[PDB]
Amino acid sequence: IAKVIYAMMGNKFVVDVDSNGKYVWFEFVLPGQPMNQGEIWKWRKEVNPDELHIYISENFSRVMDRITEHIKYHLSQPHESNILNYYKKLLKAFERSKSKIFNDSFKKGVIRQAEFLFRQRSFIQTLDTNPHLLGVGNGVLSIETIPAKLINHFHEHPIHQYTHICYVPFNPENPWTKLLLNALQDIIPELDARLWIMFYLSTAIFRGLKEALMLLWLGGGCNGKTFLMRLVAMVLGDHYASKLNISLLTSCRETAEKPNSAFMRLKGRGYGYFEETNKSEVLNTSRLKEMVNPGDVTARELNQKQESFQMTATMVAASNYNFIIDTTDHGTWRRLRHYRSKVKFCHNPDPSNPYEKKEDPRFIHEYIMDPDCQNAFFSILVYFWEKLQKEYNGQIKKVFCPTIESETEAYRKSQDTLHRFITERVVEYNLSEVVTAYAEWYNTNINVKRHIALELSQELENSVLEKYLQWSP
Amino acid sequence: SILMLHDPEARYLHKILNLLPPEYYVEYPLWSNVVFALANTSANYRPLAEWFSQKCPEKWNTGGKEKLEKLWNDASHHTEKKITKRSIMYWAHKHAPQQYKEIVEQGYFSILAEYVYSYNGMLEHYMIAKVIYAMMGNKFVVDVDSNGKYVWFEFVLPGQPMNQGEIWKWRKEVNPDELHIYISENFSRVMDRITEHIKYHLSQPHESNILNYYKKLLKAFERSKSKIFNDSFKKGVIRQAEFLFRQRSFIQTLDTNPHLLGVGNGVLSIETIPAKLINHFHEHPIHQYTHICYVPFNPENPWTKLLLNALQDIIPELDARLWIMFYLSTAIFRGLKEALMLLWLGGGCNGKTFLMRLVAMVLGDHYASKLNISLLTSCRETAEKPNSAFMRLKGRGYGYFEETNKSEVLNTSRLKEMVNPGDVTARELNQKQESFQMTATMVAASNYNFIIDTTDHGTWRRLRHYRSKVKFCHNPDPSNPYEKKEDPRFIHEYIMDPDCQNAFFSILVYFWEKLQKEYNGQIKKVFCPTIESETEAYRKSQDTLHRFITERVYNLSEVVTAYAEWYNTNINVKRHIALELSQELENSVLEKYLQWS
Amino acid sequence: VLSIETIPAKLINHFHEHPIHQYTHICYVPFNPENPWTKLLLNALQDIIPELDARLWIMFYLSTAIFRGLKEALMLLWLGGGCNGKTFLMRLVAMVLGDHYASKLNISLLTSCRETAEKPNSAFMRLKGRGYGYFEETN
DNA sequence: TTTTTTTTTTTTTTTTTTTTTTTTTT
DNA sequence: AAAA
Ligand SMILES: Nc1ncnc2c1ncn2[C@@H]1O[C@H](COP(=O)(O)OP(=O)(O)NP(=O)(O)O)[C@@H](O)[C@H]1O
Ligand SMILES: Nc1ncnc2c1ncn2[C@@H]1O[C@H](COP(=O)(O)OP(=O)(O)NP(=O)(O)O)[C@@H](O)[C@H]1O
Ligand SMILES: Nc1ncnc2c1ncn2[C@@H]1O[C@H](COP(=O)(O)OP(=O)(O)NP(=O)(O)O)[C@@H](O)[C@H]1O
Ligand SMILES: [Mg+2]
Ligand SMILES: [Mg+2]
Ligand SMILES: [Mg+2]
Repeated sequence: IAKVIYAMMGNKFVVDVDSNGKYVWFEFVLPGQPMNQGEIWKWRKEVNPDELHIYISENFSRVMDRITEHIKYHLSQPHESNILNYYKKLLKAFERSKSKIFNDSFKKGVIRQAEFLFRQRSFIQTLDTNPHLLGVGNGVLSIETIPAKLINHFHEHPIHQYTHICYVPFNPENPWTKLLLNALQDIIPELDARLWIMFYLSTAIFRGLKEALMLLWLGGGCNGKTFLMRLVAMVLGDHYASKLNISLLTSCRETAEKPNSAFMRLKGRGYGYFEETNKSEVLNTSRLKEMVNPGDVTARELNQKQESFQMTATMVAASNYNFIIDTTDHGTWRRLRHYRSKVKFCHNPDPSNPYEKKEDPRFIHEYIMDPDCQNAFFSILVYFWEKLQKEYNGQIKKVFCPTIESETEAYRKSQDTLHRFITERVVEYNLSEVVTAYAEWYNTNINVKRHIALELSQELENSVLEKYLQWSP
Repeated sequence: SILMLHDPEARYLHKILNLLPPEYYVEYPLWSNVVFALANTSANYRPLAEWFSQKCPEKWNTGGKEKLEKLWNDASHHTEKKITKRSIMYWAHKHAPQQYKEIVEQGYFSILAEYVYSYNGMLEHYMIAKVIYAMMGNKFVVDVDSNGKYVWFEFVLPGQPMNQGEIWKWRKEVNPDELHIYISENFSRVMDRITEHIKYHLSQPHESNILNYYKKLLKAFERSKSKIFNDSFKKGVIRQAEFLFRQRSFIQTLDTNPHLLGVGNGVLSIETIPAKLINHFHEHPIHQYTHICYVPFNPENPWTKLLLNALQDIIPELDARLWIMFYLSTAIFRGLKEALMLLWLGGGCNGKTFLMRLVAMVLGDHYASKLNISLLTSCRETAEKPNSAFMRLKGRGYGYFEETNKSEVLNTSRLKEMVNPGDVTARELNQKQESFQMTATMVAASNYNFIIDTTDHGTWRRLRHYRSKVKFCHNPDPSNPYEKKEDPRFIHEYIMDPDCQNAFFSILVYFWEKLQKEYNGQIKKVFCPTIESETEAYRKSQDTLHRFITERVYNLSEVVTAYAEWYNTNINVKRHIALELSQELENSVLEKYLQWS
Repeated sequence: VLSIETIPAKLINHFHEHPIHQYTHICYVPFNPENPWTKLLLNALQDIIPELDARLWIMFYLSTAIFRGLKEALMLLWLGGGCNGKTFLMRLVAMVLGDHYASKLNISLLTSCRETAEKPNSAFMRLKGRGYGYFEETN
């Protein structure tokens, strides 16, 4: 009967072995059956195939009764004597065996036996591999072509991980879409900066390898940073987006034999964001290099073995203060595009000051939990992704947003210690006394730690201390 | 009208349905509800819902002629509101008390009859499960927890052995003991009915060689009857019935909407003014609760008068008491709130502990709890360790800090995340890391002033400072209106008394309703000049830069260095740093004489 | 089971219905001054603390230990030279109350300042349900 | 300093079931 | 008395 039930429901169930070595059950969800919200047309994990138990205890009885009536018809026909005794014994044995189908231990044994028949090798590792398929609230969405195609019928793609947001085509006539666009315009005054920020945010849906980049942008109170960041992170969903701990970025090495359990928060996550900060946390200029590089990183989670996965996420950090970078190598400064907010909200806006507006607390307290606004925002995101795809090729380091590069260059000029001393207390012989003066000045001001690189006789001297400067001993 | 013939269970639904009074077909608001229920139960048999709509209930002349289009668009009903057939059964039980049981005993006897007839006397671990689910399908529910093991929830009814204040609420059971008793107590009479039916059919002489059949059948059923009381058989039946009772999407919907409170005599709803107590069935899923009964706020109660006078004796101001009560009243709400936090200090024995402890105990353990001050006074711990005493904030509504020390600096990094309408992530002991929606009203108690080293608008947007005025002494002196005599009965008793807790809960819900009707809902709308005047005075202090400028004062490089002597010799010593003063003083009053060169 | 609901305190040496599980191994008898042990203890108590008013409060303070409900915000500390009997009296109280109701607490809880939020500690967990505690500091 | 212990690591499974089962029909 |  395990063989028969596999022949009956072979196209709806599949079994594979997980990492720990325990068989698990997956079933295809179809319309017209009880289910969790927004998990239609997708594979669903099943600890015990209770649907299979119900099927074997309900529908199999029809086939069993059909066999009973077939035996009855064969017995009723005129026949010999020995044949009739054989058929009577057959019917007796068959009914005694039929009585067993409703037993519990027998059903468990049948499930155990059918675990082998339903098994399909290379299924767990093939789940959610291609980053062009997204599980949405009403099916699965494909961004393989332009425009994106929504699949709401039967398919065979192994999709298990989804979000609870339905998808509709981008329509600017929707009241929610117009309200959201107006609020977005009010948040970011400059056109080029707004376009660049939307282009950067729109890549969060794509879960493949991306260009090594990161956005830092700060401001005062009531700037809308948390509103937009939380809106993105929540419209993507828990599975695809998550919040990250600032200590995971600002701290030092974690000991090699200690499991992290927080680094895995981005394992397969397409988007992550940092919320808070103190006065001045020195940026680690490491433990971020791998999380930004389109490469592979390794770590160990709770009570598991050492494992490695590929870095695929979009990162953005919000702050009320500037970070401390204390490095000048081209590797770190290739990334870290920097922005500064200009709009400011206070309950009593000052006239004749365009950089000042009134709050609408209904943006935070409500308008976020409402599904329709989230659907409109998802439409905005997918439209922006397809726009970035149709032009500019696919690379994001091609859009002309001179404000962002100018601000990044200005931030680079600050926080850089190479010219600060040469401008304030240039002395004018291997600059040993000069480097000691550098260190004593920066201490308790720019760099509280004594300089240990002897790098002032290197690309540092090639920066501003050249020409007249001499280094012969 | 032929789809009802596809299955008798829909015919039993119709038998329940015709018991419904015809008055339902009129006054539409409580007519569309049954349509909602029948639609959300399953869309396959929706034509039965249309059949009921056109069934000619009451009269066709009430505007329902040739069916109404309010039904056609109701076929979508793509919302989240949930009403099930349990409400229909409860309504059918409301009318005709002597008809529901006698009409469901058909079905009860039926299903068992077909099962015992098709498979002779043999009974296994699914037929019993199906019949049991047919009997009590409303009192129990099963869903999978996070760890992947099935759990059992039982609805609680009046007149039942139960814990205090668990009425009309779901309870968590490791094993359905009530069901283990029901399967062996009330099923027995059903089996006895089956046996007496068999005996009655045996008594009537039908024909030869078939009364023999009603001897093998009787012997088999007699053998199978005793299997109910067997322990292993009951365990198998429970295991198999776990699937029938399963209800998908139930764990994540438990205690979600912040407008429902579980109280000692039901569930409290604050969706509509005035708040309505629920004491009849209902369908909303509530598991957590408080052991405090709820009564409407009546000032004539002696305890209410005493408590109001005690409140009057603690906060001399009138605007200040209103603001404090309004802020505290948000503790009942468990949704997104304004990013605000109140911290207030004063002399010893001022009753702040009394008020905070009273609020915490009135709300209960599930909704409110105390929090350690180390979350404020210490730096953030590294990401590898699993943090407890922080996820204690998960799902709560109110938390208070009472411990205090000498002059200490607030870590204004937890403050920006632990007072915020956003999302926070953490991880508890022996568990993975997850993020939980954050809702909590917080207040801080101390007798020594905190230290705030920042000046940005991000932190000062929140925070509100107050100073206690009255003072209790063992031997109060004459005059001194800010001095009064203690009543140790306020702490050592008057707070374990349930009636006082009920009165305080009534006061709190009344203040919530008052804040709801006027001032809209926002707390940054009530005008209490004293609180922000005191907050601004506090912000005038703790701002070392402006005080230094006023008290004592070429090149901008001479700044910071000149401030260092004041920073060390005065206003603490500490260690001197820069790269923040060069920006703050730049964006400050020191500009006219500032030497940019 | 000893009940102090109403004066005089009653001893329930027969069947009852209260849910009592924890206990001490000390039998209870009415206070009789004529018992030789009682006389010896009273004489030693009078020897240890001479002043009558000071002695009275001390005994009352000790009496409060039996109770396990909310008490007053009072803490007693008394100093002196060596060989004064403070350890004798405090240990006697701790032993007569028993382990379930009395315990000795480390002074490190008062000498140190505080452990951070994520430090699982003994953290006066001995105070969970215990009605008495003593330190005996020596530095 | 402080350093690492704690957290983890196991440790929580077995007791039914099964078996048999005498009887009961053959 | 042997098989279920
Ligand atoms: N476009 C907008 N128009 C009006 N009000 C807005 C707009 N965007 C946001 N708000 C409101 O402004 C307030 C500030 O929200 P929030 O994002 O928390 O401030 P923030 O500065 O980004 N976070 P923080 O920097 O930590 O203070 C909220 O009440 C929002 O509802
Ligand atoms: N309205 C009141 N009238 C009279 N006595 C009161 C009143 N409110 C409180 N008390 C008493 O005053 C004392 C102060 O108790 P408490 O709540 O601990 O104040 P407190 O300031 O929080 N304690 P502390 O942390 O040391 O300042 C208690 O004995 C209360 O019973
Ligand atoms: N009432 C008493 N009459 C006579 N001798 C007594 C009495 N009480 C105690 N002693 C004796 O005096 C000794 C000193 O008591 P003890 O408790 O050791 O002092 P202590 O201060 O608590 N311990 P230490 O701090 O090391 O001196 C006891 O060991 C007894 O032998
Ligand atoms: Mg924000
Ligand atoms: Mg107090
Ligand atoms: Mg001693």
